[PDB]
Amino acid sequence: NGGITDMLTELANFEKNVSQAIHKYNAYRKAASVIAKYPHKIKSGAEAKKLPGVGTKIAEKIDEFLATGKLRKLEKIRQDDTSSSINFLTRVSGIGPSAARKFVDEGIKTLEDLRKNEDKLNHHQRIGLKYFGDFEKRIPREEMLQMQDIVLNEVKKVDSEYIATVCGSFRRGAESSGDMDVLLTHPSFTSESQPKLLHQVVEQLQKVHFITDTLSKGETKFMGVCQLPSKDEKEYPHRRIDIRLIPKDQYYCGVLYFTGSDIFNKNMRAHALEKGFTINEYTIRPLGVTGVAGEPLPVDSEKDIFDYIQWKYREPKDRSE
DNA sequence: CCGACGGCGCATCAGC
DNA sequence: GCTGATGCGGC
DNA sequence: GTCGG
Ligand code: NA
Ligand code: NA
Repeated sequence: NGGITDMLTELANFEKNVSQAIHKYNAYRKAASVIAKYPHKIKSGAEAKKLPGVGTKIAEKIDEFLATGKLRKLEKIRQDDTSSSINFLTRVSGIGPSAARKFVDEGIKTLEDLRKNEDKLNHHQRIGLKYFGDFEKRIPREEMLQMQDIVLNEVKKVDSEYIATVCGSFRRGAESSGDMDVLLTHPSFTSESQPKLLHQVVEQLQKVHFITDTLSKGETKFMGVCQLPSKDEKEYPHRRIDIRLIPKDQYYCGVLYFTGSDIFNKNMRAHALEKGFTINEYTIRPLGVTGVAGEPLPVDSEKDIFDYIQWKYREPKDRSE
Protein backbone atom coordinates (compact mmCIF):
# COMPACT_ATOMS: atom_id res chain seq x y z
CA ASN A 1 0.00 0.00 0.00
CA GLY A 2 2.98 2.40 -0.54
CA GLY A 3 0.72 4.81 -2.40
CA ILE A 4 -1.29 5.29 0.84
CA THR A 5 1.48 5.21 3.39
CA ASP A 6 3.42 7.80 1.45
CA MET A 7 0.33 9.95 1.30
CA LEU A 8 -0.25 9.56 4.99
CA THR A 9 3.39 10.31 5.80
CA GLU A 10 3.43 13.29 3.43
CA LEU A 11 0.31 14.54 5.21
CA ALA A 12 2.01 13.74 8.55
CA ASN A 13 4.91 16.04 7.85
CA PHE A 14 2.82 19.09 6.80
CA GLU A 15 0.97 18.80 10.09
CA LYS A 16 4.24 18.75 12.07
CA ASN A 17 6.18 21.30 10.03
CA VAL A 18 3.53 23.55 8.50
CA SER A 19 0.32 23.52 10.67
CA GLN A 20 2.26 22.97 13.91
CA ALA A 21 -0.22 20.39 15.06
CA ILE A 22 1.98 17.75 16.70
CA HIS A 23 -0.99 15.51 17.52
CA LYS A 24 -2.20 15.36 13.98
CA TYR A 25 1.40 14.57 12.91
CA ASN A 26 1.32 11.44 15.13
CA ALA A 27 -2.31 10.58 14.26
CA TYR A 28 -1.17 10.23 10.66
CA ARG A 29 1.99 8.26 11.54
CA LYS A 30 0.08 5.75 13.65
CA ALA A 31 -2.14 5.17 10.62
CA ALA A 32 0.76 4.92 8.12
CA SER A 33 2.32 2.43 10.52
CA VAL A 34 -0.71 0.20 11.17
CA ILE A 35 -1.39 0.12 7.37
CA ALA A 36 2.31 -0.47 6.54
CA LYS A 37 2.17 -3.75 8.48
CA TYR A 38 -1.18 -4.79 7.08
CA PRO A 39 -0.90 -7.86 4.77
CA HIS A 40 -3.33 -6.82 1.95
CA LYS A 41 -3.65 -4.38 -0.90
CA ILE A 42 -6.30 -2.05 0.56
CA LYS A 43 -9.46 -2.08 -1.60
CA SER A 44 -11.53 0.65 0.10
CA GLY A 45 -11.38 3.19 2.95
CA ALA A 46 -14.02 1.16 4.75
CA GLU A 47 -11.62 -1.82 4.68
CA ALA A 48 -8.99 0.38 6.36
CA LYS A 49 -11.12 2.03 9.06
CA LYS A 50 -11.17 -1.28 10.97
CA LEU A 51 -7.49 -0.82 11.75
CA PRO A 52 -6.98 1.03 14.96
CA GLY A 53 -5.89 4.66 14.42
CA VAL A 54 -7.58 4.80 10.97
CA GLY A 55 -10.69 6.91 11.54
CA THR A 56 -13.23 8.64 9.31
CA LYS A 57 -11.23 11.40 7.67
CA ILE A 58 -8.43 9.05 6.66
CA ALA A 59 -11.00 6.55 5.45
CA GLU A 60 -12.24 9.21 2.97
CA LYS A 61 -8.75 10.10 1.99
CA ILE A 62 -8.05 6.46 1.07
CA ASP A 63 -11.25 6.41 -0.97
CA GLU A 64 -10.13 9.53 -2.90
CA PHE A 65 -6.64 8.12 -3.35
CA LEU A 66 -7.97 4.80 -4.63
CA ALA A 67 -10.42 6.30 -7.08
CA THR A 68 -8.12 9.05 -8.39
CA GLY A 69 -4.47 8.26 -7.46
CA LYS A 70 -4.17 11.56 -5.59
CA LEU A 71 -5.46 13.84 -2.92
CA ARG A 72 -6.74 17.28 -3.95
CA LYS A 73 -5.50 18.91 -0.68
CA LEU A 74 -2.12 17.27 -1.07
CA GLU A 75 -1.45 18.18 -4.72
CA LYS A 76 -2.61 21.67 -3.74
CA ILE A 77 -0.24 21.98 -0.79
CA ARG A 78 2.79 20.50 -2.73
CA GLN A 79 2.58 23.42 -5.18
CA ASP A 80 2.32 26.05 -2.44
CA ASP A 81 5.67 27.95 -2.48
CA THR A 82 5.31 29.04 1.15
CA SER A 83 4.20 25.81 2.68
CA SER A 84 6.35 23.41 0.72
CA SER A 85 9.39 25.50 1.59
CA ILE A 86 8.52 25.60 5.28
CA ASN A 87 8.23 21.79 5.13
CA PHE A 88 11.53 21.43 3.23
CA LEU A 89 13.76 23.62 5.43
CA THR A 90 12.89 21.66 8.57
CA ARG A 91 14.91 18.87 7.02
CA VAL A 92 18.02 20.81 8.10
CA SER A 93 18.89 19.64 11.61
CA GLY A 94 18.28 22.49 14.07
CA ILE A 95 15.62 24.12 11.92
CA GLY A 96 12.23 23.09 13.29
CA PRO A 97 8.76 24.46 12.39
CA SER A 98 9.07 27.82 14.16
CA ALA A 99 12.38 28.69 12.56
CA ALA A 100 11.55 27.36 9.10
CA ARG A 101 8.46 29.62 9.15
CA LYS A 102 10.31 32.75 10.25
CA PHE A 103 12.81 32.12 7.49
CA VAL A 104 10.22 31.75 4.78
CA ASP A 105 8.54 34.93 6.05
CA GLU A 106 11.70 36.86 5.14
CA GLY A 107 12.25 35.06 1.83
CA ILE A 108 14.72 32.39 2.94
CA LYS A 109 13.33 29.30 1.17
CA THR A 110 16.20 27.15 -0.20
CA LEU A 111 19.55 25.77 1.07
CA GLU A 112 21.11 28.41 -1.17
CA ASP A 113 19.13 31.01 0.76
CA LEU A 114 20.50 29.67 4.06
CA ARG A 115 24.01 29.65 2.57
CA LYS A 116 23.76 33.41 1.89
CA ASN A 117 22.42 33.99 5.39
CA GLU A 118 24.83 32.18 7.73
CA ASP A 119 24.63 35.17 10.11
CA LYS A 120 20.97 34.47 10.81
CA LEU A 121 21.69 30.81 11.67
CA ASN A 122 22.66 29.52 15.14
CA HIS A 123 25.55 27.05 15.70
CA HIS A 124 23.30 23.99 15.35
CA GLN A 125 21.82 25.09 12.07
CA ARG A 126 25.24 25.84 10.41
CA ILE A 127 26.29 22.31 11.22
CA GLY A 128 22.97 20.90 9.99
CA LEU A 129 23.25 22.92 6.79
CA LYS A 130 26.87 21.96 6.27
CA TYR A 131 26.11 18.25 6.50
CA PHE A 132 22.61 18.39 5.10
CA GLY A 133 23.10 15.36 2.83
CA ASP A 134 25.47 13.37 4.98
CA PHE A 135 22.83 13.60 7.69
CA GLU A 136 20.20 12.03 5.44
CA LYS A 137 22.45 9.09 4.48
CA ARG A 138 22.23 5.74 6.23
CA ILE A 139 25.13 3.97 7.88
CA PRO A 140 26.07 0.41 7.02
CA ARG A 141 26.62 -1.93 10.00
CA GLU A 142 30.22 -2.35 8.75
CA GLU A 143 30.92 1.36 9.21
CA MET A 144 29.14 1.18 12.52
CA LEU A 145 31.42 -1.65 13.68
CA GLN A 146 34.38 0.48 12.47
CA MET A 147 32.94 3.38 14.52
CA GLN A 148 32.33 1.18 17.58
CA ASP A 149 35.97 0.04 17.49
CA ILE A 150 37.13 3.66 17.63
CA VAL A 151 34.79 4.61 20.51
CA LEU A 152 35.26 1.56 22.75
CA ASN A 153 39.02 1.71 22.26
CA GLU A 154 39.22 5.45 23.04
CA VAL A 155 36.89 5.31 26.03
CA LYS A 156 38.87 2.44 27.64
CA LYS A 157 42.02 4.55 26.99
CA VAL A 158 40.63 7.54 28.93
CA ASP A 159 39.81 5.35 31.95
CA SER A 160 39.81 1.50 32.00
CA GLU A 161 36.87 1.66 34.41
CA TYR A 162 34.29 3.32 32.10
CA ILE A 163 31.61 1.16 30.49
CA ALA A 164 30.36 2.10 26.99
CA THR A 165 27.52 0.43 25.09
CA VAL A 166 26.38 1.34 21.59
CA CYS A 167 22.66 0.86 21.52
CA GLY A 168 20.00 1.89 19.04
CA SER A 169 18.87 -0.58 16.42
CA PHE A 170 22.50 -1.41 15.65
CA ARG A 171 22.75 -3.37 18.97
CA ARG A 172 19.64 -5.26 17.77
CA GLY A 173 21.61 -6.47 14.70
CA ALA A 174 20.14 -3.93 12.22
CA GLU A 175 21.84 -3.98 8.78
CA SER A 176 22.15 -0.18 8.85
CA SER A 177 21.78 2.73 11.32
CA GLY A 178 20.76 6.41 11.15
CA ASP A 179 23.19 7.72 13.78
CA MET A 180 25.27 6.35 16.69
CA ASP A 181 23.88 6.42 20.17
CA VAL A 182 26.42 5.72 22.87
CA LEU A 183 25.58 5.21 26.53
CA LEU A 184 28.39 5.91 28.89
CA THR A 185 28.65 5.28 32.65
CA HIS A 186 31.42 4.99 35.33
CA PRO A 187 31.55 3.53 38.91
CA SER A 188 32.25 6.95 40.42
CA PHE A 189 28.92 8.20 39.01
CA THR A 190 25.71 7.16 40.76
CA SER A 191 22.40 8.97 41.40
CA GLU A 192 24.04 10.26 44.63
CA SER A 193 27.47 11.15 43.05
CA GLN A 194 33.15 14.84 38.45
CA PRO A 195 31.84 17.33 35.72
CA LYS A 196 34.91 15.97 33.80
CA LEU A 197 33.46 12.54 33.05
CA LEU A 198 31.68 13.28 29.81
CA HIS A 199 34.12 16.03 28.88
CA GLN A 200 37.19 13.77 29.03
CA VAL A 201 35.66 11.20 26.68
CA VAL A 202 34.60 13.83 24.14
CA GLU A 203 38.01 15.51 24.50
CA GLN A 204 39.75 12.20 23.64
CA LEU A 205 37.52 11.44 20.62
CA GLN A 206 38.28 14.93 19.27
CA LYS A 207 42.02 14.50 19.89
CA VAL A 208 41.97 11.61 17.43
CA HIS A 209 39.75 13.52 14.98
CA PHE A 210 36.87 11.17 15.35
CA ILE A 211 34.47 13.84 16.62
CA THR A 212 34.46 16.71 14.09
CA ASP A 213 31.75 19.18 15.38
CA THR A 214 29.53 19.87 18.39
CA LEU A 215 25.74 20.42 18.22
CA SER A 216 25.51 20.70 21.98
CA LYS A 217 27.36 19.49 25.09
CA GLY A 218 26.69 19.33 28.81
CA GLU A 219 27.60 17.47 31.98
CA THR A 220 25.43 14.47 31.00
CA LYS A 221 24.62 14.67 27.27
CA PHE A 222 26.70 15.25 24.15
CA MET A 223 25.36 15.50 20.62
CA GLY A 224 27.54 16.04 17.66
CA VAL A 225 29.19 14.80 14.55
CA CYS A 226 31.80 12.18 13.72
CA GLN A 227 33.78 10.62 10.80
CA LEU A 228 35.82 7.44 10.13
CA PRO A 229 39.34 8.24 8.88
CA SER A 230 39.46 7.99 5.08
CA LYS A 231 40.98 4.65 4.03
CA ASP A 232 43.55 7.07 -1.11
CA GLU A 233 39.78 6.34 -1.07
CA LYS A 234 36.69 8.58 -1.26
CA GLU A 235 36.03 9.92 2.23
CA TYR A 236 33.28 8.81 4.59
CA PRO A 237 30.12 10.84 5.21
CA HIS A 238 29.86 12.84 8.46
CA ARG A 239 27.63 11.04 10.93
CA ARG A 240 25.41 11.99 13.78
CA ILE A 241 26.62 10.70 17.12
CA ASP A 242 25.22 11.25 20.59
CA ILE A 243 26.82 10.25 23.84
CA ARG A 244 25.11 10.14 27.21
CA LEU A 245 26.52 9.80 30.70
CA ILE A 246 24.18 7.86 32.93
CA PRO A 247 24.61 7.14 36.67
CA LYS A 248 26.00 3.64 37.21
CA ASP A 249 22.78 2.48 38.90
CA GLN A 250 20.50 3.57 35.98
CA TYR A 251 22.68 2.44 33.06
CA TYR A 252 21.02 -0.90 32.41
CA CYS A 253 17.63 0.74 32.39
CA GLY A 254 19.14 3.25 29.95
CA VAL A 255 20.68 0.50 27.85
CA LEU A 256 17.39 -1.38 27.59
CA TYR A 257 15.36 1.74 26.87
CA PHE A 258 17.82 3.11 24.32
CA THR A 259 17.97 -0.27 22.66
CA GLY A 260 14.21 -0.41 21.90
CA SER A 261 12.52 -0.90 19.65
CA ASP A 262 9.33 1.10 20.20
CA ILE A 263 6.97 -1.82 19.49
CA PHE A 264 9.09 -3.72 22.01
CA ASN A 265 8.99 -1.21 24.85
CA LYS A 266 5.20 -0.81 24.53
CA ASN A 267 4.56 -4.57 25.11
CA MET A 268 7.18 -4.65 27.87
CA ARG A 269 5.69 -1.62 29.61
CA ALA A 270 2.23 -3.23 29.16
CA HIS A 271 3.51 -6.57 30.61
CA ALA A 272 5.40 -4.81 33.37
CA LEU A 273 2.00 -3.29 34.27
CA GLU A 274 0.33 -6.78 34.21
CA LYS A 275 2.88 -8.35 36.60
CA GLY A 276 2.44 -5.00 38.36
CA PHE A 277 5.41 -2.69 37.64
CA THR A 278 6.20 0.66 35.96
CA ILE A 279 9.40 0.66 33.84
CA ASN A 280 10.96 3.94 32.53
CA GLU A 281 14.37 4.83 31.01
CA TYR A 282 15.70 5.39 34.55
CA THR A 283 14.03 2.89 36.90
CA ILE A 284 11.51 0.13 37.59
CA ARG A 285 9.12 0.76 40.46
CA PRO A 286 6.59 -1.63 42.11
CA LEU A 287 3.22 0.13 42.03
CA GLY A 288 1.06 0.08 45.24
CA VAL A 289 -2.58 -1.01 45.66
CA THR A 290 -4.13 2.38 44.67
CA GLY A 291 -1.27 3.07 42.20
CA VAL A 292 1.42 4.60 44.44
CA ALA A 293 4.86 3.34 43.30
CA GLY A 294 7.52 3.04 46.02
CA GLU A 295 11.25 2.35 45.72
CA PRO A 296 13.06 1.84 42.40
CA LEU A 297 14.46 -1.68 42.64
CA PRO A 298 18.23 -1.95 41.94
CA VAL A 299 19.38 -3.08 38.44
CA ASP A 300 22.90 -4.42 37.76
CA SER A 301 22.61 -5.98 34.35
CA GLU A 302 20.13 -6.21 31.50
CA LYS A 303 19.25 -9.59 33.13
CA ASP A 304 17.56 -8.10 36.19
CA ILE A 305 15.01 -5.96 34.36
CA PHE A 306 13.39 -9.22 33.13
CA ASP A 307 13.29 -11.15 36.47
CA TYR A 308 11.24 -8.36 38.08
CA ILE A 309 8.42 -8.54 35.45
CA GLN A 310 8.85 -12.31 35.05
CA TRP A 311 10.32 -12.73 31.59
CA LYS A 312 12.85 -14.80 29.68
CA TYR A 313 15.70 -12.60 28.56
CA ARG A 314 15.16 -11.70 24.93
CA GLU A 315 18.41 -11.21 22.98
CA PRO A 316 18.68 -7.73 21.41
CA LYS A 317 18.87 -9.61 18.05
CA ASP A 318 15.08 -10.08 18.06
CA ARG A 319 13.59 -7.16 20.02
CA SER A 320 11.49 -5.87 17.12
CA GLU A 321 8.43 -7.05 19.11
C1' DC B 1 -18.59 15.85 23.74
C1' DC B 2 -14.24 17.00 24.77
C1' DG B 3 -9.44 16.24 26.68
C1' DA B 4 -5.28 13.32 25.99
C1' DC B 5 -2.14 12.57 22.69
C1' DG B 6 5.66 12.57 26.95
C1' DG B 7 10.04 13.78 29.14
C1' DC B 8 14.14 15.71 29.36
C1' DG B 9 19.00 18.10 28.06
C1' DC B 10 20.89 21.93 26.25
C1' DA B 11 21.07 26.35 23.64
C1' DT B 12 18.99 30.41 23.27
C1' DC B 13 15.22 33.75 23.91
C1' DA B 14 11.91 36.79 26.64
C1' DG B 15 11.08 39.23 30.80
C1' DC B 16 12.44 41.30 35.03
C1' DG C 1 22.63 39.80 35.91
C1' DC C 2 19.16 36.08 36.97
C1' DT C 3 15.18 32.85 36.25
C1' DG C 4 11.92 30.60 33.62
C1' DA C 5 9.94 29.77 28.80
C1' DT C 6 10.30 28.05 24.38
C1' DG C 7 12.55 25.50 20.38
C1' DC C 8 14.72 21.42 19.09
C1' DG C 9 16.08 16.77 18.77
C1' DG C 10 14.40 12.23 18.78
C1' DC C 11 13.85 8.68 22.30
C1' DG D 1 -7.20 13.11 13.53
C1' DT D 2 -8.40 9.37 16.42
C1' DC D 3 -9.62 7.34 20.57
C1' DG D 4 -12.17 6.62 24.71
C1' DG D 5 -14.24 8.15 29.10
NA1 NA E 1 13.49 17.15 10.53
NA1 NA F 1 15.17 20.14 11.37
